[PDB]
Amino acid sequence: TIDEGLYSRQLYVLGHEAMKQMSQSNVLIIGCKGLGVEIAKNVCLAGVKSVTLYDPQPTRIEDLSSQYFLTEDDIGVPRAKVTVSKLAELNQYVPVSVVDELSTEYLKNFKCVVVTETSLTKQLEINDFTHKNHIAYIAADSRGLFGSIFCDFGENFICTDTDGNEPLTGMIASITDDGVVTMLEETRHGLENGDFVKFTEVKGMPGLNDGTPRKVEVKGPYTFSIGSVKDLGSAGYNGVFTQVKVPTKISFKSLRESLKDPEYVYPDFGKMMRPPQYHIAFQALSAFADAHEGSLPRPRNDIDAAEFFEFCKKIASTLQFDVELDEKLIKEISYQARGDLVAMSAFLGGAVAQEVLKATTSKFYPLKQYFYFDSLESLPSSVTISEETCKPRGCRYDGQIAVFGSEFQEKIASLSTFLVGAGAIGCEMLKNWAMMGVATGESGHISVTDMDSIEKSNLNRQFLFRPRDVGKLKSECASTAVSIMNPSLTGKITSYQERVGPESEGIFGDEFFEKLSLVTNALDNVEARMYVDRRCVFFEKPLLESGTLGTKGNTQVVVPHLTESYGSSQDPPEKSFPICTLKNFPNRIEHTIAWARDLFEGLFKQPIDNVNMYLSSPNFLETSLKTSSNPREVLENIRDYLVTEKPLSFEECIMWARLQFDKFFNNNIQQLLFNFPKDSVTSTGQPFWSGPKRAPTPLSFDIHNREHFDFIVAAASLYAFNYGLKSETDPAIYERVLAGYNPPPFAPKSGIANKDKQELKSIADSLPPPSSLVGFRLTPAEFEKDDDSNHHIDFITAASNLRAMNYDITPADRFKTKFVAGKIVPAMCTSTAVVSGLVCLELVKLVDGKKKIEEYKNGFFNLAIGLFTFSDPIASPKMKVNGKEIDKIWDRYNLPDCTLQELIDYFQKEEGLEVTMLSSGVSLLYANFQPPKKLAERLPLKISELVEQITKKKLEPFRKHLVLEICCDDANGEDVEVPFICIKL
Amino acid sequence: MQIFVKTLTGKTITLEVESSDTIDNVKSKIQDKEGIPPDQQRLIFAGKQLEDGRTLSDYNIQKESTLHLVLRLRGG
Amino acid sequence: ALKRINRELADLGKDPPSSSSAGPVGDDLFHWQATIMGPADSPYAGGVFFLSIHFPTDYPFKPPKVNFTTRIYHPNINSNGSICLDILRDQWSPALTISKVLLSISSLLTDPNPDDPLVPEIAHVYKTDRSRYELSAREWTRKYAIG
Ligand SMILES: Nc1ncnc2c1ncn2[C@@H]1O[C@H](COP(=O)(O)OP(=O)(O)OP(=O)(O)O)[C@@H](O)[C@H]1O
Ligand SMILES: [Mg+2]
Ligand SMILES: [Mg+2]
Repeated sequence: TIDEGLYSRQLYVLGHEAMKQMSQSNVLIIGCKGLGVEIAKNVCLAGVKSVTLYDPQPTRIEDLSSQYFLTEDDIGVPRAKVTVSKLAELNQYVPVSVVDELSTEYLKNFKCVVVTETSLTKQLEINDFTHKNHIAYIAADSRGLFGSIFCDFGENFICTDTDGNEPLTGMIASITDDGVVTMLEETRHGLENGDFVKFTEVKGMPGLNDGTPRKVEVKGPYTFSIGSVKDLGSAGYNGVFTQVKVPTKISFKSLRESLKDPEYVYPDFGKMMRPPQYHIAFQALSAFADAHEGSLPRPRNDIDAAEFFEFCKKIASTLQFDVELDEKLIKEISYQARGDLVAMSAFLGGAVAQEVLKATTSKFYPLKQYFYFDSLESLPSSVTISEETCKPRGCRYDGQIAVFGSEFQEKIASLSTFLVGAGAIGCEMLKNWAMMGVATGESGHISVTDMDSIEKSNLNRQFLFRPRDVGKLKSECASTAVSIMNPSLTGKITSYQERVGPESEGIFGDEFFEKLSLVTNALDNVEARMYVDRRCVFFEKPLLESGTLGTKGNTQVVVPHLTESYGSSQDPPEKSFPICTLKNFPNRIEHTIAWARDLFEGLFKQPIDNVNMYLSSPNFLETSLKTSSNPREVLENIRDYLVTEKPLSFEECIMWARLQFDKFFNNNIQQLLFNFPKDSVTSTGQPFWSGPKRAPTPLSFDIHNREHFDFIVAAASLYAFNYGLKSETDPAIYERVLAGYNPPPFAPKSGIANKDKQELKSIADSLPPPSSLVGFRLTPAEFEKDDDSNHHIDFITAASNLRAMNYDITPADRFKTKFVAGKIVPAMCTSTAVVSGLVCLELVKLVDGKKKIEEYKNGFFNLAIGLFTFSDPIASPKMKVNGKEIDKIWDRYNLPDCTLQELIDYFQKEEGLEVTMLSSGVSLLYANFQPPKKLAERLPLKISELVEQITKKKLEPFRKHLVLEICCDDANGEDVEVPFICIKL
Repeated sequence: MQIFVKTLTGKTITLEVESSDTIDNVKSKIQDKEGIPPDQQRLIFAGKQLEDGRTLSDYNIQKESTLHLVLRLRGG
Repeated sequence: ALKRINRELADLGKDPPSSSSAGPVGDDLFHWQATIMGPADSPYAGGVFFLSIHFPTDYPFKPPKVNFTTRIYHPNINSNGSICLDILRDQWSPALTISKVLLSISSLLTDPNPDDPLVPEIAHVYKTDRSRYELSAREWTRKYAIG
């Protein structure tokens, strides 16, 4: 009973069984500061049964540094009491409660217990109980730029899925007598040693199709081994294999046992000696707090640092830790003890919420057991950081000033950022900026642009939007929400509904970009990313890129004159199937879904567009007769949809749907089998319908069958929508109309001058004149996946399953059909939180203006396996031009609006280079091989005039520059690459 | 020398290389074992992204070293 | 994309393709019109076939869209001009030039592949009645590819 209208994107990550188990699990969260509220928000969005909060501590001003559900009117009220009301709105299916006191025996009501802001003695007391009663325990801590997570799911935790990948399947070519399985031509199985597989449709070895998993021994990218199959047969031909994923048993240790001998998860292999240091440091923090009435070391205090280091020495000696303590790092942990950063809170809260989901679902591999993280490279170095600058000022930014200082706060308050996109990452980024205090100064400003509107499925991971906001613009709602979070942002945010691209350069022009400090992308496609990257390269602005997919994510930083841009690297492209496979020889459900989408377009979109264009353009027929690749098809479509097969009622729509069923599932298959009989052989004597080619069989229409009736209903409804008729859903009318249907006879055809043009003319003049039909239009069908009442996904599912039945392919349901046809990207709130945290940790590096390239980190992670990795950005390549060092990316030529001849002469005299090609946009302004007359015509013209003449379009008034690409050769004739030219108009 | 490559999806790959091999040879081996073109491979060792034209000894990659094969994602 | 396209164009200009001639339409670098000459030892001998090439914005990281404009009676070319060529759908790499694609198309014209066809009826005629296929191909190349 999962509401798929809300959990659409999350179900593609977790699944129905996982969410069913989640909806029966109780989560207790101790602590309601930034980390705790982040965890609780992510858990409420995920969809657990309920959440209970325990935090009786009264609110303080500094708590607002990362707690975005607290306002300055809540000072002196317990944090849980003021947080529960705002948490109860995130998800209506998840109640949120508060308990004023905790007893140990009360812990048995919860599936998972999360602990934050709790001393080590209390943690030991809680874990001693949860461990022996088999309750999942998670403890998280966030101290300045340092973080720690600990997980303990019990001694006998059962994990059913350990990586979150789909089971591997493949088509076999042959299985020898010794179990050597070979894949089809140039096909990789992708298995690893120790995997289990099961076989089906294996011919010659009927014993392998029972369904018993077998061990896999990988012998190469194309073959593997399963053992001895001597008894089952001598050799097997064809068939398919599917991977079997087996449960695993993970055994955890209690906190008391694991303090002495911890097991570390390493977020970075560049610093593998640190986690042992942090293990001692956090325990020393707990001891220090216990010795000072629960007070942490004061910011940048040397006396407290010395005492803390003494505690660290004592703890290290007690635990027999044979590790040499790094004094600088440990004292850094001491200095930032009272730090409370929203970026660290977001990062750790996303990770911890994913761990909670793992505990409640028994899916994905959990952290085992200690995860110590630092982002110490984010500490500013361009400002003074001392005890005087880091002391609290009694403001909401105290938790951040305790780390960065007041001067860096002044630097942050005067940022002028530009955020492209307002989705999940955009909402998280806006929240982080509001908490950090970005753009709250006199010279600060925020600009956010997004052309989309809020939908029901977006509420699952875009926590700034509520159900009342459905149908409104994303950017306006996000700006209002963050102005509520931080009132100082009132009037400092401007929201646009513009798409960023070539068509919006009049709004995001030179004046707009010249005032920015940095650009942050929150997009979901590569085209927009490339466009924004090119704009940032031209204007020399820092760019923050981030992306997510399910549980995976990455973040990249582009720094002018230091690193390469976003477009300097290539990603794997989308997979498109061969046209021959889709047209005639499918063997996967994906092929049939692509075919069904093309059928939908060809039945309800293209003919309607042709009919509408015929009734509008006065010279449509003549242009189409020599422009399109098949004017006969256009004429036939117009005739059929205007006169020949225009329905007058819904019964004619039903009859049309029946005829289309016959056309696409019975007659084309008969024609194909007439061309290639099932007994036919190739040119080499092999059978034709073998391997990837499956012999089809025609379908006979049966009204009682569910798929046939579904196809008829959906097709009739869509046809009626095209003609604006009143559709019906009662099966009685369908069964009555289809009963009296006489199929026209069909016989496959064996085949065996200039009058065709005359026939086309006769067809054209037979059409009614456009003047006779004025104000008459046919409504085309525009594909929409998120609506479950337009019959689009219903039609595609029915057509795909019918074609699968033709070729004996296993049909899919509406869920998978919508996933494949809609190109849906799986999305999670936890991954969004993690990427926003990483991006905001890089943002402070950008604000500080760090110059070295080793101080920046690009991040990659997969939360399903608990993998984190970081790497320095790649430096921009250099080159030698005229014996000078030139940056291949960030350098350009600045020239006035001179003539073409003057530009060529300048490049000859100054750079000693001969210009061979000059282009702008998508036009060739100049080439060395053009005829002399054309050149002599184009030489004495200015660059702006030349561009206007060649492109046949005048430059817009807001256009202030031109970008030219130039290819030139040296004196010896060697081609030398040069940077682009920026002509100033 | 034998090294291990871990993918962002959890797969593990074992490569037989030598300290004098260039990054191009390693990328070609990874392409042979996985089909990923060398221009689309992002290899990370000890917080450094490996670049073409250099050798393994430039990164101090010794035996039983672990590299990470990563990629960028388009959602969000 | 512009620099790569111009480099390919200049390379074509330097060494003539002999049996082919591709160039931009007007001044647009992302729209070419190529010409292919029918092989002598083929039914399409003495024929001129026009192809339209559309370079995507992501060239060379996405394949060019190549479509026949002249009608041709081939088992692997349908009535819309679509060409059943692997290097144009999923085997494309950013290391193949337009000259290589033209050579591949000429090789396809010199000998069809009816075992994995795009037009099953022409493939059936080719496999069963070869002489009728030859006559039909000659008739089509005389009717459309000449003039
Ligand atoms: N060129 C663009 N200019 C501005 N905003 C853009 C552009 N392309 C995409 N966006 C916005 O970027 C955001 C992408 O985030 P996200 O993918 O999570 O949202 P969505 O596309 O609405 O949701 P879903 O893909 O899950 O159905 C969306 O708001 C989308 O409107
Ligand atoms: Mg949307
Ligand atoms: Mg999207």
